[PDB]
Amino acid sequence: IETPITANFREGLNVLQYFISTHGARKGLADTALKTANSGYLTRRLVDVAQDLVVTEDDCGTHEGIMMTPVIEGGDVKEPLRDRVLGRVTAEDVLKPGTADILVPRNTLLHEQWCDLLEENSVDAVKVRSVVSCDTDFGVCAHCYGRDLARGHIINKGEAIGVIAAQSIGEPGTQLTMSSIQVKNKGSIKLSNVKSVVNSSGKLVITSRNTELKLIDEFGRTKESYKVPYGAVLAKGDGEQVAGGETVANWDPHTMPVITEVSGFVRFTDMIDGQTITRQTDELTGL
Amino acid sequence: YSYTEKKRIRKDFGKRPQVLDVPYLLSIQLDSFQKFIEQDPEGQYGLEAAFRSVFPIQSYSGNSELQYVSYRLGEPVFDVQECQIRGVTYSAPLRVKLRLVIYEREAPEGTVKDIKEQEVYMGEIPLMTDNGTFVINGTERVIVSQLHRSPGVFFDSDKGKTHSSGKVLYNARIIPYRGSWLDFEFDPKDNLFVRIDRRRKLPATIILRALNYTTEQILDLFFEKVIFEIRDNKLQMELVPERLRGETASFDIEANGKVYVEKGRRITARHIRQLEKDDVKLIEVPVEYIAGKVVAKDYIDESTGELICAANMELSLDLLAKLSQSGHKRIETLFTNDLDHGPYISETLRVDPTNDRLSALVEIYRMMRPGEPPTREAAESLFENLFFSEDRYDLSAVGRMKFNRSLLREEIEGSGILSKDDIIDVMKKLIDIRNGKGEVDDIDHLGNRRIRSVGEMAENQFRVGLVRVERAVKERLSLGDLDTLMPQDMINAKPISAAVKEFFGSSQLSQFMVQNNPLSEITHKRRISALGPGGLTRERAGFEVRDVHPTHYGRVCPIETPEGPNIGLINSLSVYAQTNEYGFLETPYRKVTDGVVTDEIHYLSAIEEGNYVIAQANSNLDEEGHFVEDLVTCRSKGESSLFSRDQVDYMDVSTQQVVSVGASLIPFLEHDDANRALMGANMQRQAVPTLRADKPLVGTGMERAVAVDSGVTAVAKRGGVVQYVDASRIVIKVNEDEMYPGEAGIDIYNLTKYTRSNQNTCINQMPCVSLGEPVERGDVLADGPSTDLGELALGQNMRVAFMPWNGYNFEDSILVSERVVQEDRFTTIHIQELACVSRDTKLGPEEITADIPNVGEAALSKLDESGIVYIGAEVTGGDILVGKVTPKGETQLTPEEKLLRAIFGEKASDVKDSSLRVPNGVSGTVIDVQVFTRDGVEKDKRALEIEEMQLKQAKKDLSEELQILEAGLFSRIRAVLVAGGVEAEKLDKLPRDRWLELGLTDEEKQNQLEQLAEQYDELKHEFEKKLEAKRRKITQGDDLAPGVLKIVKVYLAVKRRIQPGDKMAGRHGNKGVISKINPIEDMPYDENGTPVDIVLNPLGVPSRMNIGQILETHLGMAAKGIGDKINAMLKQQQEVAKLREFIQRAYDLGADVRQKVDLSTFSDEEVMRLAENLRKGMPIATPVFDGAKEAEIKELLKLGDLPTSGQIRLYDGRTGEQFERPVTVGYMYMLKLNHLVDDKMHARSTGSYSLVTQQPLGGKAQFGGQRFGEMEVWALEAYGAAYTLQEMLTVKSDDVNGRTKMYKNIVDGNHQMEPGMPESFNVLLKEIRSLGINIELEDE
Amino acid sequence: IGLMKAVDKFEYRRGYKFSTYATWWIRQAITRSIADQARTIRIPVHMIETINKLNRISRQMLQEMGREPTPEELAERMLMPEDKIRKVLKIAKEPISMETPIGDDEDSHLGDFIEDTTLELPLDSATTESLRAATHDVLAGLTAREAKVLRMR
Amino acid sequence: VPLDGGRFATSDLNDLYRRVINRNNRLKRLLDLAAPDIIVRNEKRMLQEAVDALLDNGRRGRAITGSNKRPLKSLADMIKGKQGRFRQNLLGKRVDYSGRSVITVGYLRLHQCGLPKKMALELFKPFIYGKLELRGLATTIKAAKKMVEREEAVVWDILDEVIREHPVLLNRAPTLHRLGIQAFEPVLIEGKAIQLHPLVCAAYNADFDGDQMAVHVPLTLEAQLEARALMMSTNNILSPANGEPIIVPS
Repeated sequence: IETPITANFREGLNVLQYFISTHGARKGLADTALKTANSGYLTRRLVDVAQDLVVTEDDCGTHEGIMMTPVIEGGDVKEPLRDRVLGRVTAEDVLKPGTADILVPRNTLLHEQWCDLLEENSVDAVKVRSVVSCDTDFGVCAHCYGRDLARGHIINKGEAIGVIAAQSIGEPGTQLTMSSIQVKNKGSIKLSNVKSVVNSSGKLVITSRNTELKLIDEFGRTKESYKVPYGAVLAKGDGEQVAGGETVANWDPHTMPVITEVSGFVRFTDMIDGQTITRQTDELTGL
Repeated sequence: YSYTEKKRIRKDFGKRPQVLDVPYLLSIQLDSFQKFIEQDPEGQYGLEAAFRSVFPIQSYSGNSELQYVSYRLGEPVFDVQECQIRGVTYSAPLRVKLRLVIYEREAPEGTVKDIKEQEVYMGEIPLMTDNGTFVINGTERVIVSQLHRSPGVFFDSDKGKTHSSGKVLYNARIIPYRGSWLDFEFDPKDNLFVRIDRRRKLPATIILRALNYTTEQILDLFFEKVIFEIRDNKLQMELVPERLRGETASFDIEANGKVYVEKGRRITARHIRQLEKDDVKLIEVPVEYIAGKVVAKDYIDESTGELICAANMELSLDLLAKLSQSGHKRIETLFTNDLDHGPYISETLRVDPTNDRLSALVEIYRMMRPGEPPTREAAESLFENLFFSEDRYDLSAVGRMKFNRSLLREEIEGSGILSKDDIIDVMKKLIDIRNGKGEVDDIDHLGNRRIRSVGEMAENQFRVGLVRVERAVKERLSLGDLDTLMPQDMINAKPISAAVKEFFGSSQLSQFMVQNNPLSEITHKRRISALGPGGLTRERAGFEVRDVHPTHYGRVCPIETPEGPNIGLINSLSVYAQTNEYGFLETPYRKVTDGVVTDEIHYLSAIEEGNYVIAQANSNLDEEGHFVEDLVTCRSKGESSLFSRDQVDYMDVSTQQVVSVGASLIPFLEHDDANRALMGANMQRQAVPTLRADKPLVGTGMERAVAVDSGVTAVAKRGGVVQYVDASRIVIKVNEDEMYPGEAGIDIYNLTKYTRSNQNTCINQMPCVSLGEPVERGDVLADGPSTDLGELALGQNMRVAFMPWNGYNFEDSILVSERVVQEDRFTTIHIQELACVSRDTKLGPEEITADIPNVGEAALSKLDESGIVYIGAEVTGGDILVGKVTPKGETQLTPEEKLLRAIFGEKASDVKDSSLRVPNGVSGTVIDVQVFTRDGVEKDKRALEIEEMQLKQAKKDLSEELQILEAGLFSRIRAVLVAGGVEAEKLDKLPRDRWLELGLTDEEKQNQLEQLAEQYDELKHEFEKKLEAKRRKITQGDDLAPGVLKIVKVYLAVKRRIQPGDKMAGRHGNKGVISKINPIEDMPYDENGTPVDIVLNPLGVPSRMNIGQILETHLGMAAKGIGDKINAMLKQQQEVAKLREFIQRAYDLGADVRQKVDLSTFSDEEVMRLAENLRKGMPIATPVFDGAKEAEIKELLKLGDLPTSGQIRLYDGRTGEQFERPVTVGYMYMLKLNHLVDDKMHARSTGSYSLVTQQPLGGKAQFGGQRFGEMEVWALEAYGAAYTLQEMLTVKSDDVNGRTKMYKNIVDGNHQMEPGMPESFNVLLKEIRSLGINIELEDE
Repeated sequence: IGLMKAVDKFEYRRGYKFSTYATWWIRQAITRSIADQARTIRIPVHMIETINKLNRISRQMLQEMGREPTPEELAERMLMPEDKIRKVLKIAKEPISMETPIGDDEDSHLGDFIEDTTLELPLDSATTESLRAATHDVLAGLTAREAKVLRMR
Repeated sequence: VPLDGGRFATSDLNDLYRRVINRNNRLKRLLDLAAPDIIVRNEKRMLQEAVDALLDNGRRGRAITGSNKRPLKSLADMIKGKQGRFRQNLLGKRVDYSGRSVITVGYLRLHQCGLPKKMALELFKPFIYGKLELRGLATTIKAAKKMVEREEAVVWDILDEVIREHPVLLNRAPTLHRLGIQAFEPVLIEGKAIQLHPLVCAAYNADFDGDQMAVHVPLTLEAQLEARALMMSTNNILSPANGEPIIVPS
């Protein structure tokens, strides 16, 4: 509706300001009554899938699983490394950016003291033992599951972890029905899986889809991450250290360009009018 | 001012005047059943309309017919109170006079052969009582109104049904009152389809060929002709200029001598403008403009006789000159556009597999009755019987007015049968919506939904029963005899009575009346439910039918609905909303002409409202000139905006017309959130009536209209003077000008004493007038259960502090004081009923005796000699109420128990105890005993003492009918003999009966004396003709159940006080339970020493956003400081003149408050009765959206010498220390809801188990165990508790041989479970093996 | 089945059409099946004929009187005493169902409320194994040949 | 089974077994009379309908309704669905030694709850009979039934020794996660409402505006040690979903 409710509950609403407010007070009240059925069916379905999953071993002796990484995409840090990795078990012998410092006998419980040891150094990528990669037939082992969260140690044997999983995903289910790339902070510019070409001005332009912007500070970890398309225009280059407050990448949100790596002349060939092309000029410019 | 208002005038804080008073609230129940039951000649309603829609009926062969004459309702054989006692339906018999006319099939029209004309009885219809309920089997029921879709035609569309396109498909739909449905629809190839009764879809031309339309006529109704001419060499067509609007030129068009548009160019609107200004209608057109056209006629050659092209055929170039070679200079084709004139009919005729009428009637038979081979005459009668028969189709002129007003016709009246002009005009209007003109409807609009009340739903159920007459009469006039058959012989009464009996008692809309309030009864009758037969479903309703449409304004309240799965489907009628003659809701509006707001009131429905533009009720008014603002806020076309002063047509009548009756009783509603106003309006209907009624100090003005219109009080029919007041009877002597000139003029009111309601509460009427005071018409003589001098009083109002007290009001808990419990403020009386029925048993009849085997003599100390408890006894749990025994069989002794009888010698006789005992947890007081007895069965000594006590009352309560009658008529008897002559010592001192033998005169005074003798002959014979009719209604045997010998009904009366756990609530959606009952000396007290009654948590106020309870608290303290200054000036005995100054000063405090009350008119006797009712506090009326402002509350706090902040300084009660910050103290009006902890608490160790599954039962009445469902098993598996889970599946529930071992193991002290296989698992194994599937256990 | 009996008994020398005779056999075979079958607790055909006689006469009392007839006054028109009229009215019931929904929502049936009134109570079960052990103690204290005949008698 | 007032109440399967038998005995009557083969075909087509409606009612054609117009409950409807044996009588059950009441706020410690005395006498009833027989205060079990129902002075001193160190389970439905049923040691109060601790209200999602909770007595000796070592209220202060504490003061 075009006008707001300019009154509050201390001055009291109007009659038309009150009839408007009961549009959205029943729209949310009929939502709460009609979505506890949609979440009680999802929790019943999740119990069945994870019915007979019981920790039935101690160490299955398997190799690596999921590599962990921050969730820094789009904007700022939302999960740091101390939130995703605390409680897991390291899969392979991990070391520091200053190399040859093994912290593990290939599998330890990574508790709060080892988390502060990862806080100190510039390490921001670990490989942990996941549960999908567990090699036990008919169950998992206590090392591929990691810490029992409700107690605070390594999990025991015979603990029904599949019912704990379903009741932890289905419990908040009744609660939650409802251009330009600017660098913000002093960090380096590194492009990975890169393909590029030095453009017509003295900058760099990107000519591959699988390249993304990485922001490395003075220590060695990545803090910010941006996506840049094929044929965009970058205002700076690679391998540099540029501070924040600069719209470093730019492209047209309409145009998807076809930019060329090769420096050479271009002639008309194999495009005959009436067969593959048409003749359309811009009568305002002429070019 | 009325006399009921002059005792306690409630101070108004409203500003706007009130132009229309609140109507009779129960008008949708009484005015709807009166149409069903009264007689009407031609404007057909109710029973007379249904008798004409079945009768007259002629026979199968045609030689006889029945004819309807009239009907009449006999009087009911019992009153309303004689039906609530026996448990029978209050109803009246229906007697119908019919006539049988018989013809002869030898004579041509030999009409007069046999005529029999008599009166037939067909069923009993249940009567509606004075307040709108129905006594069905002794319980008061309410039939709820139903908001269903109105019949007629309806156009809609879907958005995203075909996902691979993203197109819009439009559908037309005809809905009758009675008969099949008929949908037209589109599909993503833009063809038109038809499904009847949601069957398979047929192409839509297959019904046009069934209506006998050839392809020449189907093409004419939907398409315009493009005529072609040939002037012997080239082609010319008559061109309309407004045809090429935005279409690409196929060739180069010209004029007579000028070129307009080149090839491949849009013919612009300039060229549409150009062609009329040269005025050229014939254009030379080439041959390539024709290759792709569609011929519109059947074209042949008249020389040979063979066709060149049939109708609806694509023309080609070699067919073109072949038409010119056939001798045609005139060729007509079909105008087809891609944009605005689509070829939807012509592309559907390609998909049609039929070609003629009889081939099309088969294709409806193969869909309607598939599998059965069709014939000619069976296929013809099926299409006629769908929509074109009076007996199997009805549009029901509500649905004919709405059918015509959707096709933009002019007629209102018509017929309930479709025609060819109705079907084709629906297909044309659907095609226009596909072309682009017009738009689709919405179901949720209140002009498309219709209300169907009790007198209509009982009339639809009476036509259903009358169809069963039309079977058995037409199967009797051919079979039965002719010269003997009377109409009473052929007419049955069982199927017609059982169609009405199955509606009042078995329908989804006939439900138990909520009877724990006067408000609960008045809002259950004004209820609008979208459920029921022909309505929605709680599962199958979407988000759209549950919302608040903008047409709900003034017709359906938006904050009166449940908050479960019934949230949008159960609605409530507004205060001023009424009903049309067709059933659509309307609303009053003040007419506004030329700026002057007139005081004539129009009732506008939902469609007619959207044309005009209507101002608000909050708009300021400059003394009958115009409004004070240039841009008055209004609402036009369904949306709000700002409009001028002469642009305004209507205005809202009141400021309450948007809300319901229960939602208009909340003061400061506009300060409450709409979430807490929905919760506060729901809990207000659950408040239990208390011991003493207490008016609210802060009210809304609408309390006096709920109490009088609920019918639970006793208002005065005629004005007069009170003569004799009892606790149970009011006798008022009528004024002389209101006395009709025949009767004695005495109105007598008998009040209902302590009676059970539906919810086992107390109904008790107490008189509120004293001896010898005048009573006007409409004055309140007796308060109801929860009224106070005619004002609705649902709860009590007590001193509330807002602070946290030591965690005892942690999260919605309430801390109550001991002084509230000692004063019995929330003490309620509950009445119960306990039936002990002794039946016929094949081993012998059971008997109601006091001689009960194996029980003490103290257990018999409450029963009488017959075995029934004394009236007045104070019983406790476990005590015997009615002693009853059954005869036993032969017991099978054990080996050990055969020895115990053979040692001490106690034999067990043929008598077994099954006496009715008091249910445990109840401690009551027996107030009534009713004994029913089958006819022929001998009555006991107490069944004779009860019927003798009823018989003395029917002699005494009938005596005072006749004795107070002659209280004013004994003066008529004597003084007429004293008229015309004085015998002042010759008549009076003698005995009274010898007064007609006085001094005798001539012929004149003996003609008077026989009228004095006929007065005695009338008065003697009028008392006996009704005395025996009651003497045979008392000693008569009763209509009991089969096998039942006698029933004893014992009524208890419990008295429940409040308790930690009892749920209390306020009017602003702030519920809670009592957590503690604190002593007086521990409660916080102010500097005067007065402690606080209830301490409420202040953290429930800001997060819930209901600021009504803060403003109601500050106004209740402002309204108590006036009652404390009156109570000071009454105990101190100042004067009646200084009490005249202060009470007048407190009555005019606002700025422009609406009422003006002047104490200069009131006498000193009237002032001292008003000031006695105002010593507890001055009641104050704060209306719904017209309330008191904070400046008017803070000015009222200065008048009572209280702080304007509303916050005083409180001291701690336990340590004596002063609290650091001042605490809000005031008077909130608190209710006691019907969720008591006496009814909720339950426990069970071992009890009864189910029959098939052998698991324990369910519910508190079954002594059942708690359900350990699926979700509680998953929590025991996540913990790891395996032995806790195994015992709840086997020995707590279902293992039969292992749960009797666990019982003895606990008595022996060995906590050890020995489990087995549950009895529910091998009930499952016998069921899969009974399906032919071998399931077994593969053992070790 | 009644039509195939009527074909066997039919004679064309009688001079009547076949539909005059076969209608008696089809109406006999159909009404015999409603009296044998169509009921759970089977009532014999002589009591069905008496029950149907009460339902045609109680409709005649509903015609003249306008009320339901009392069994004391219904007994006059039937030429039967009051005890047999009241006993024919004992058989008036049909079995209801156990799956009939006596709650207005689809959660509760009538079969969930019917109690197994058959087996035993665990107080009555534990007071028997206490009584079986008291007799083993009292009889052990008596003389062995009084205690032998007291276990045998 | 016979009901109270001279009626009977049957299963829907007895009506489905009767038309199987009636249409099967009548087929043996048509194979004896040598009926024509249209009557014998219709009888075999009628026996197929009766056997199919017994096994699965509304599956092959229109469902065979009774005399109420609602369909007869067949054999497959007793296993299949929410109201079948698998979901209503096997995975969840009604349970003895249990009750419910309205909850209100407690002064309690974290491992305690307030149980009413009229409620705890009925839940712990065979535990009292085992000590009124052992202490010589009743000579038989049916004399202890008389003393408990009388509520004599020695009953409330034996109930206080039975309840000591005996944990009890408190359940609030809906049980969305595992902390919706925890164990507490009872403290006997004289009222009708259960008194809960204010710090466990976040786990139950319970406020005192009219809510109810169920009580369950652990019977054997291994169920009284799982309630103390696995489900006690002091054992559960962290959450199993995330590692955050669940006893935050509200």
